[PDB]
Amino acid sequence: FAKLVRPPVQIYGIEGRYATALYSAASKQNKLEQVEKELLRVAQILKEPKVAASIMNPYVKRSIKVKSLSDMTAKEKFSPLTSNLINLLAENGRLSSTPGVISAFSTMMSVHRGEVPCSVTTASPLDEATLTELKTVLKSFLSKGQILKLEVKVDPSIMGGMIVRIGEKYVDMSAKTKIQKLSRAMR
Amino acid sequence: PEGVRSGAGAVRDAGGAFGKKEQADEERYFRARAREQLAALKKHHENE
Amino acid sequence: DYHISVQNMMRQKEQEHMIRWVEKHVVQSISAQQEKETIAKCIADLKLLAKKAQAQP
Amino acid sequence: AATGRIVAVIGAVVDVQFDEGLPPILNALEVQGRETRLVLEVAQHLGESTVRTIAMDGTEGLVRGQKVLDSGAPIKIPVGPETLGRIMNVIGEPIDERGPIKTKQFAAIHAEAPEFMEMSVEQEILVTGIKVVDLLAPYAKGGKIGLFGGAGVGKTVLIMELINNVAKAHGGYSVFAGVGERTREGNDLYHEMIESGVINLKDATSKVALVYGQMNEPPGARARVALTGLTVAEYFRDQEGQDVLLFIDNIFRFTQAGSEVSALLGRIPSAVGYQPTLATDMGTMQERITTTKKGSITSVQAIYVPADDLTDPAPATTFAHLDATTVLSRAIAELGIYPAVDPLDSTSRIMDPNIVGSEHYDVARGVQKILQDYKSLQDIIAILGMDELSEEDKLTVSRARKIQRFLSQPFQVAEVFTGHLGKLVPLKETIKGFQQILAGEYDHLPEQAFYMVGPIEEAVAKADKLAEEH
Amino acid sequence: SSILEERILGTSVDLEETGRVLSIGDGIARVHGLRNVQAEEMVEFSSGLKGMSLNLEPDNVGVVVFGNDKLIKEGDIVKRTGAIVDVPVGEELLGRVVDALGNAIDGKGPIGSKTRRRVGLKAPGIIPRISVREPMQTGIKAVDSLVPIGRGQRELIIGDRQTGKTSIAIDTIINQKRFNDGTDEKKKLYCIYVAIGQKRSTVAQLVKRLTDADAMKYTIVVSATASDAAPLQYLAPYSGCSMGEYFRDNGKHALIIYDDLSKQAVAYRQMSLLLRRPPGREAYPGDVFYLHSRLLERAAKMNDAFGGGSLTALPVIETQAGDVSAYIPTNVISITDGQIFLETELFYKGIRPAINVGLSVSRVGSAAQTRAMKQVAGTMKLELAQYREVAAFALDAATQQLLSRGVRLTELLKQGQYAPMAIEEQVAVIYAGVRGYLDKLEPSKITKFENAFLSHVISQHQALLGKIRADGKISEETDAKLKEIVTNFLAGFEA
Amino acid sequence: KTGTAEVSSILEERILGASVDLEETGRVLSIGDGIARVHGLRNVQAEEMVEFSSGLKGMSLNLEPDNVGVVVFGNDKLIKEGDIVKRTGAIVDVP
Ligand SMILES: Nc1ncnc2c1ncn2[C@@H]1O[C@H](COP(=O)(O)OP(=O)(O)OP(=O)(O)O)[C@@H](O)[C@H]1O
Ligand SMILES: Nc1ncnc2c1ncn2[C@@H]1O[C@H](COP(=O)(O)OP(=O)(O)O)[C@@H](O)[C@H]1O
Ligand SMILES: [Mg+2]
Ligand SMILES: [Mg+2]
Repeated sequence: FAKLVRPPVQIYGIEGRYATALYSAASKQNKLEQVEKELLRVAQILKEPKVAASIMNPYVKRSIKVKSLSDMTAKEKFSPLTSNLINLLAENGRLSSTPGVISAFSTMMSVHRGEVPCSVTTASPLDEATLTELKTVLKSFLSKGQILKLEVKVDPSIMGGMIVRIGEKYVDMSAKTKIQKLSRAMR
Repeated sequence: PEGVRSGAGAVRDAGGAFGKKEQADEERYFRARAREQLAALKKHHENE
Repeated sequence: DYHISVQNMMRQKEQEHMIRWVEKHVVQSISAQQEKETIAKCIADLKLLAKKAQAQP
Repeated sequence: AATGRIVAVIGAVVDVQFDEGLPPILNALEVQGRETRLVLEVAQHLGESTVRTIAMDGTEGLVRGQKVLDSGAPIKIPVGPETLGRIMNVIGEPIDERGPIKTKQFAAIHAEAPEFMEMSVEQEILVTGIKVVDLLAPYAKGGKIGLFGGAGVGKTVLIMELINNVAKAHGGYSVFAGVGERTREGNDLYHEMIESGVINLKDATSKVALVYGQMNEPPGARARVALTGLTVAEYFRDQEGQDVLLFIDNIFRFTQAGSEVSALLGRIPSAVGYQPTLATDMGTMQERITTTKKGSITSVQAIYVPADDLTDPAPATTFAHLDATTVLSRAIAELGIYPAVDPLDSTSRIMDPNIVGSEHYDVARGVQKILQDYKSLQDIIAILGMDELSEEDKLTVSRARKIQRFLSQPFQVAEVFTGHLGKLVPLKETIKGFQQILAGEYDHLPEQAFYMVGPIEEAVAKADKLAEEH
Repeated sequence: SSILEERILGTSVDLEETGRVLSIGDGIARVHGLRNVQAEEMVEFSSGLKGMSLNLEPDNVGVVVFGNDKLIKEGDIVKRTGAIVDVPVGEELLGRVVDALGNAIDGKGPIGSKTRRRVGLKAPGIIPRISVREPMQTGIKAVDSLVPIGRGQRELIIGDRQTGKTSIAIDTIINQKRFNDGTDEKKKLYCIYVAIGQKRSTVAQLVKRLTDADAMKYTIVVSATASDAAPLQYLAPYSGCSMGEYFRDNGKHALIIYDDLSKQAVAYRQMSLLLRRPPGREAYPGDVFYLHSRLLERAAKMNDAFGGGSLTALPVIETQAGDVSAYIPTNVISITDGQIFLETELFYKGIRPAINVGLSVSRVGSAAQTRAMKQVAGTMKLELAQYREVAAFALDAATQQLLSRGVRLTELLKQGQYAPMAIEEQVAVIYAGVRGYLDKLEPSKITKFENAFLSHVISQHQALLGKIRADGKISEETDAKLKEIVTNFLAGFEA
Repeated sequence: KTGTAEVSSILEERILGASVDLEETGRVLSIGDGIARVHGLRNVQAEEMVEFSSGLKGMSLNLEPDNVGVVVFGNDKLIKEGDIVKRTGAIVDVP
């Protein structure tokens, strides 16, 4: 068996298997962006309730489903290896997890130029000027990488402070110090 | 052939009351004779 | 022995209640306006602290 | 020439993924980044460029994604005449703190058995000096020997006395392998062999090599030390035309160690919780301990019987691989008779009238017949008392009791326990003493004169002193 | 007032690696996240709990919790400390009661320690060891005379329920006071007690019993009761062995006791099944033998190049309806060096302690035993061995005398509770019996004679005992004295 | 419920279009303890003898919808993933 190119994120599962195979296929012949766009279009066209009813009925014959999908993918527009992917999924009867496969491919492509997702949590909504200052310093921590993804969350459960997550890094600066002060009772 | 078949010496293998009762009697009976045999050995050797 | 034991028990009870009172009044005293002003001061302080941490690659 | 990464660590089983080349089964791998040396051995191919391995040491501290190297061959150990008087590891590393082992050759511990057209057909007797073995179940040169027994009946003392009697009077070399036993005894043997002069720390006239893996090791190591032990002896048998001796202590731990990882390898258990590959695994190893036409190997193996049950699948499938068996029993030991050898459950292959003569054969069969007849009389005595028996039955019982005592013997390595000096008895005195007792020439002596003595000449000298002191 | 102000008077935050929880149930947590995490590494939860990672899989990590699990919930945060699990060690732990992880639960205060040590380490090899040569005295007459124990050995106590296993260890611990209250440090011994699976009130009564005899000044108690989580009961014995090993490497001697090793295997079986590992015989894991083999191998006697220290072990096992051929007991029988058997039928026939001398063994050969005791015990062995083989039938020259002596000898071995004896007094009391000075008195009154004679000898003849203690052996003059003392007191003692 | 043949290497060749027989030959997927899983051999009869690349022989016992399990007449050391198996069209016979 010929060796294949390994995706960075390397998720697992049946959707993981199909996504890894498709990524190895796309790395060869250099069609990553085109296949991502075509997968988005396929996600667009499979949300029709009529074709969903055709695809969510176990009584119908597999042969009928294969031709229906082959005709749709031959008359819609594109004929990349995505047609082969659709045909293989139809033959193996894995048409239920197609959203999972396309989502896995989407997150796989996102980490190809990975944005290093981050999160900031606060008790009260901070000002936007303080927000852009925080972005300015968070990019300084980011260093080598791409544009950080900032999720602003307002949780008033904490008395006050700030919680930051950057990838697997984690710094907690909040009213959690009350536990530290309570530990005086122990010693 | 299907049932349980016994053999020889099964009474002393279970180690119940009868096994120890059997053992002590032999111990006593053969503890008794050694005195006579030793006395006759001493008399024989002293005589000659 | 009897008197010494009784006095020690009283001391222990008073210490426990004082600790509880201090903690509860800390929670009670912390007010939303205090939280706003302290959180502004903390925004400055924690931004500087993040700068300090990021200064160590 | 390949590099992999660790992707899973469960218990003592590790999985490695390779991106360039796939090593074959039974290959050695080395982990990178540890202060000590950790070695992995390949077992299965799982597909999608992955293997499942077994560790030879502790696995704590491992991290997913750690680099692993490939050596390209099975485990290799030093071999030659420079390993005499040294202690080595499962993977061939000194553990006696005296420097490296400097040889010129190396060997792989996984080989294949000799073929049908290389076997030998020879049978000669090997005298040891023990009455029971030399009378009821003789040993043979270039044969296989087994010592079955439970817990606490005396396997180790007997295997030490066999060394002390046979090894010192032997021209050739010897190998000792310890599999899954106490370290405290491995400290005793080493210092015992120094005083006797068999192992020398100054000259170059040693005669024994030692290999050790004990019960404080993970199951991976305990299931391989035997192959390392026999690989050394194969060198002294083939590359040099000399006779060798091989002693193994508790070969049962070789099978138990393989049952502790079978479930983690994805297997359905067989009866009484054993792996489904018991007999084949045992047979593959046992076939390499043989005397071919280029040399001779005489082997002695100690076997453990769980809970005194001889129908257990581990000892049950071992009787077929031996030429002579001795079975130790707990009932005899409680009477105070040592060694506690069962006289009606031991067998040998050279117990034939055309190999040992007619006199020797008739004496042993006559002893066994009366020992079998003794058992049936003990049922009658339970119900009716001893004195109601006929005189012939009393004479039969009196002779049988005296025969039973005369089989005991004081050993030389047990002077601390018993408090007597050891004895050795040649074969002719062994035959003649039992022939005389069967004839009836000592019906005028008490039983106690036949207990813990050597030849027949000492029992009357003991009885005379007993008479004098009365 | 100012004390608490100073406590709060004495805060840094730094980045850490983190995973997130996927699932939680029955004490097992599945964590997505952590990448560079070692096997058998201690991690910390948000609330304050602690855990250890055992299964490292491609997509998750299986973590067992050291405590309750009603606070963990999906979506939480886990951090890694970076160190393999370890416990505090030292000699500041003497006189304290601590849990399985080294936390005080007696209410005294914090423990001031300066050293830590891992719980999983390897036993010494072949070179650093030496033979066993010194005695370990207990105070039980039936043990010190027929089943002697040396320093550096392992010995098993096995029996049914309600037979008397705990009181042997409790008596052994108390006896060591007469040596620790002395001058030379070559005859002192420290003690460690580990309780697994028992309820709290029993441990409280045991600690009260110890503290009223002035014995807590040199003992350490490690407890993991029946209300604790399974991982703590699984981890408790190693945490105590690691505390015992500290004395062994500094030229000192120590003693350790594992109470009810049978209750560690049930916690191991519970912990393993919830991790989705296949079962085996009686659903036990596939390697229960290796659980105890790596534990009982850590007791050894070191030679002079390493200091000369030692460590002794005394495990305990319980059997169902006197069945010694079960699964677990057979594993541990084949590891130790000897065993002591206790039976109910002997317990109800007035033989207390109920030691079966026909089966109990000790694979030391009396190499470590005082010279004086051997002279009077080697001769008692033969008397009892010959008594057993005849005197059970469910003449006067041999048989009547034999059982007349045997019935006297049996009565001498009975003993009370919480009262061990010194060696020389046992030597004297056995010397009286063996020589035949008590072959005339009715057997029913022997115990009163023992008590009164011991009190009289202790009070009026304090100089005689010192001779036997100092010399280590009997002498012609001592033998001459003892006969006169015995005959005179026997004549005077008829009441 | 992932099948034995639902692996990335097999699927990718179907994705990349595509000279292989798959009617008289096959390829090995996994090997261990004397059992081999083979992909292909659509015409193999039950209880038939095949030949491996090295020179060893085997026998077909399980005919599953996506693979066939074979028992090896020798030592597993000479078989590795990716080898080629071919038919012989006969059942065992002796002189
Ligand atoms: N020498 C003795 N004399 C009198 N009573 C004794 C003696 N030894 C033990 N006992 C009594 O035997 C009983 C059981 O003793 P012990 O607590 O040691 O049992 P155990 O084997 O630990 O039981 P368990 O399985 O319940 O823990 C207690 O009532 C104790 O007082
Ligand atoms: N002459 C003897 N021969 C063998 N064993 C003896 C003898 N005398 C006493 N024994 C006892 O038999 C026991 C056997 O010990 P060991 O050989 O270690 O058991 P195992 O056979 O299980 O290894 C020893 O502890 C010893 O006390
Ligand atoms: Mg042994
Ligand atoms: Mg108890």
